[PDB]
Amino acid sequence: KIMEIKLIKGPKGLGFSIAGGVGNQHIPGDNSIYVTKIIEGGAAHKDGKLQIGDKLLAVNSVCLEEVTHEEAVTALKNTSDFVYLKVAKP
Amino acid sequence: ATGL
Repeated sequence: KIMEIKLIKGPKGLGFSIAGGVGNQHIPGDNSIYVTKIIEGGAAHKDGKLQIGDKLLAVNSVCLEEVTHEEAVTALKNTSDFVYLKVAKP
Repeated sequence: ATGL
């Protein structure tokens, strides 16, 4: 089940960590980017939609499927205050 | 993992 998440980055940034990526599989066979910690009262947390275990599919139509950890991190660090996430739930 |  794919969902849309729209965020406003805060003073602690977006408020979550990721893993995975081509060459850094978080789950064997799966090169995807996964959300691994949602941080207390950060942006992601206040909004409430994003969940530990969520696959990230996109950020601002920069595509996060089959990319490297650092390609994903780059794209997520290269964001304004306005952040759109497309995710797939388990 | 990478904090964002």
